[PDB]
Amino acid sequence: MTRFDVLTVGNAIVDIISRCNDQFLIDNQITKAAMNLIDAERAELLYSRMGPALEASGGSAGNTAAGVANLGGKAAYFGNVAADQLGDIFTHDIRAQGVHYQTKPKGAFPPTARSMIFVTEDGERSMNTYLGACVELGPEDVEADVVADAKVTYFEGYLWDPPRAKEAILDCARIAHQHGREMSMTLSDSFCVDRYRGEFLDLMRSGKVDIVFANRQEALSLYQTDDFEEALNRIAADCKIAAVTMSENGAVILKGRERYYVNAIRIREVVDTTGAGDLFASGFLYGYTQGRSLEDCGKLGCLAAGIVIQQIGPRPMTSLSEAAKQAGLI
Amino acid sequence: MTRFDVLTVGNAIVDIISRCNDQFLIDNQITKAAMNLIDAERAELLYSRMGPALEASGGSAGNTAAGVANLGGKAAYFGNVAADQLGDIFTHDIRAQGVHYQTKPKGAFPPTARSMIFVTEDGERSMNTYLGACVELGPEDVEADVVADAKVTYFEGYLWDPPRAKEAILDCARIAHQHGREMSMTLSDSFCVDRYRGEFLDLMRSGKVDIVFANRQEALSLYQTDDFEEALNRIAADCKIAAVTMSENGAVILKGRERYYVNAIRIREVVDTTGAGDLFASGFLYGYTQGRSLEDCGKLGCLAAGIVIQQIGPRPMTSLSEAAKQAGLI
Ligand SMILES: Nc1ncnc2c1ncn2[C@@H]1O[C@H](CO)[C@@H](O)[C@H]1O
Ligand SMILES: Nc1ncnc2c1ncn2[C@@H]1O[C@H](CO)[C@@H](O)[C@H]1O
Ligand SMILES: Cc1cn([C@H]2C[C@H](O)[C@@H](CO)O2)c(=O)[nH]c1=O
Ligand SMILES: Cc1cn([C@H]2C[C@H](O)[C@@H](CO)O2)c(=O)[nH]c1=O
Ligand SMILES: Cc1cn([C@H]2C[C@H](O)[C@@H](CO)O2)c(=O)[nH]c1=O
Ligand SMILES: [K+]
Ligand SMILES: [K+]
Repeated sequence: MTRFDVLTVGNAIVDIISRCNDQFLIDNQITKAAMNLIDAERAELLYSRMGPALEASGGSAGNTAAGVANLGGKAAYFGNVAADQLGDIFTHDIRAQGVHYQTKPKGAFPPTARSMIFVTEDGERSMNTYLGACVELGPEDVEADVVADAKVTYFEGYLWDPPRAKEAILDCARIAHQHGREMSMTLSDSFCVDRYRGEFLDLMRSGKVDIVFANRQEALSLYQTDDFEEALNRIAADCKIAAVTMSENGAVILKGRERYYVNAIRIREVVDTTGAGDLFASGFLYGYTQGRSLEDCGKLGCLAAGIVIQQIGPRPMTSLSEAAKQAGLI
Repeated sequence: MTRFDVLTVGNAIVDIISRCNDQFLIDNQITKAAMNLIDAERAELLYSRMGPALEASGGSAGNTAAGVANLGGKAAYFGNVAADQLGDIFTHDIRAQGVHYQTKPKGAFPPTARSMIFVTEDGERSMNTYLGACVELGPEDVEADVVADAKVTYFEGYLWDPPRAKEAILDCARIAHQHGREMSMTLSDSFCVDRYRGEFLDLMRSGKVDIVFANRQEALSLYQTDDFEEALNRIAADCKIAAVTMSENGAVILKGRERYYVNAIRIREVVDTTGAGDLFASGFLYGYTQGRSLEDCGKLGCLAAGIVIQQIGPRPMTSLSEAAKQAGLI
C-alpha cells in the first residue's frame, strides 16, 4: 500500500476575490488572465482600490491537492504559511478536505501569502500575488517519508519565483525517483514560463519531471512559438507524458507518439475561471493513480475543471466523486 | 443636507461559511436557523469539525449598512474589530462599499468576532458566533457628530449580549432624538428576544426606538404568543412603525392602525438565507430616508432581501440600485 496517491507542492495562498469591470485592469496596469507578482506596498495599494471581497483558500497546488481528495484519492500537500489568521484559514481548509498537511509555520512574519483575484464579466481571472511566507519554503519542509510514499509528486512552476523552493523540489525528485514514483509539474502561467523557460526544459529533459501540465499559452511560451502543432510536437519530445488543456476546446494528452483528444464538458456559464487548470490536474492525477487510461484521465480532468469554473472560489464546493459517478466515469 | 441617511450599530463579525447535512446540526447540538453564542473553546471545537469554508464580512447591522450604500444611500457604521487580519478584512469590505467606518480597534485580544455559519440543503442558516472584540464596544465608540448627522440610527437586538454596547445605544438614542432624528432596531433573533424581551419592550414603549424590524418568529417570541394577529396588533401599539417580515409571504408594515402588506419576490431556489432580514432593513431604510411611502419601503426591502438569499454570503455582490431601477422602485 502507498500512503498517498498525490503529493502536491506549491505556494500556500489565501485568495481575496472580487468582480471588476474591464477598465479596472487597464487603470491599474494588471495583466489580464495572468499571475502578477506584487510587493507589500502594491498589495496595500491594490487592496485599497478593490471592492468588497470574499476570501477562500487558494494556491494552485493546494487546489489540486484538495480536488484529488474531493474525488476520493489520498492527497498530501507541502506549502508554507505564517502563524496568523490567514495561515489558520489555509490550514483549516486543506486539512478539512482530508489532505495531509503538516508544513510548520516559521513565525508570523512574513505573513501568509494572499492573491487579489479580479474576475471580469467574461469570467477571466487576473491574480495579484504577494508571496509573503511562501519565500521561506525550503528543503527543511520536505517530509521525506511522504514523498517516498506518494505515487505522484506534483509541483508548480510558480515555485521558481521564491528563492529556495526549487531546492525542496530537487530533493523531492530525488526521493520520488529513488522509490520508483513519478514527478509531475505544471507550467503554471505563460509569464512564469517566460521567466524560467530554460530551467523548466532542463527539469523535463533531465527526467526530473515525468508528467507535464500546460495550457495552450504556456505551451506556446515554452517554445516561443505561435505554432500550436510545433508546441505539441516539442512538448511530447521533452517529457514522458504531457497534458495540454485548450480551454473550451478541452484537452489533448500526449505520450510519445500517442495523442488522446478530450472534449470540454457542457457548462451553464463561465462564472469564474479561477482553478480550472488546477482541477484539471486533480481529475487527471486522480485517474492516473487509479490506473485509468490516459483518455479517461483527460475526461476526469475536464469534468473537474468544468465544475470549478461554474462557481466562485477555486476549490469545488460540491462532490466531485458524485459528479464523476453521475457522468459515468466512476 | 444631512451627511448620512442611515447609521447602523452592531457586532462586527467575519462569517465563516460552509454547507452541511441535517445530521451535523443534531450531532453538534446547534439550534437550527438561530444565532448560537459560543466561547473560544467551542469555536475551536466546531471549526475543527467544519468542512472547507469561505469567509465574508458579516454582522447583521454591517450587512444592513452595506446594503443601504449599495442602494445609493449614505451609510455609516459603528462596530468593534481587533487589530488582526480578520479585522482588516472587515474594515476593508465595509469601507470599500462606501460606508463611513472609523471605529478604532483596541488591541489584538480578544480577536475579531467570527461566526461559523452552516447552511443546510433547504437554504437555512445556523450561526455560531464567538463575539471576540465585540465585547469591547461601548460609549467611547459613539461618534456623536455622526449620530447627530444621520436621519436614522439603526441597531441590533444582538447588541444586548455583549456587556457595554447597550450604553453606547442609549447615548445614540439621546443624541439622535435631540437632533430630531429617528432610532430603529431589529429584534435580531427569537432567542435573543427570549433573553431580552422586557428590555426590548421598554426601548419601544419609552420612545427610545421609533422603528422596529421583526420577523414572524421574533414577533411571536416578543409577546410569547402563537397568535400572529395578536403579535401584529401588539407590536403596532408598542412602537411608532413596525416592519414585520414573513419569509416567502413577504412583509407587513404597521403604523398606528395603518397596515401595508407587500409580496415576496418569487424565488427560483433559496441558496442561502443569510442576510435576508438585514437586507430587508437596507431596502426599507433606504426607501424611508428617501421619503418613500411605507409600502414602497416594504417593496424595496423585499427586493433587496430576495436578491441576497440567491447568493452565497450576506452582502449582495450585485447592484441593488440597478435592480431597484429595473423594478420601477428607482
Ligand atoms: N504565485 C502563485 N503561486 C501559486 N499559486 C498561485 C500564485 N498566485 C496565485 N495563485 C493561485 O492560483 C489559483 C488559481 O490557479 C488561485 O487559487 C491562487 O491562489
Ligand atoms: N451575535 C451576533 N450579532 C450580530 N450579528 C451576528 C451575530 N451572529 C451572527 N451575526 C451575523 O448575522 C448575519 C446574518 O443576519 C451574518 O452575516 C452574521 O455575521
Ligand atoms: C467549457 C470550458 C471548460 N474549461 C475547462 C476545460 C479545460 O481543459 C480546463 C482548463 O482551462 O478548463 C475551460 O477552461 N473553459 C471553458 O469554457
Ligand atoms: C480591552 C482589552 C481587553 N482584554 C481582555 C480583558 C478581558 O479578559 C477580555 C474581555 O474584555 O479581554 C485584553 O486582553 N486586551 C485589551 O486590550
Ligand atoms: C425565506 C424567504 C425570504 N424572503 C425574503 C422576504 C422576507 O421579507 C425577507 C426576510 O425573510 O426575505 C423571500 O423572498 N423568499 C423566501 O423564501
Ligand atoms: K472558480
Ligand atoms: K445569502
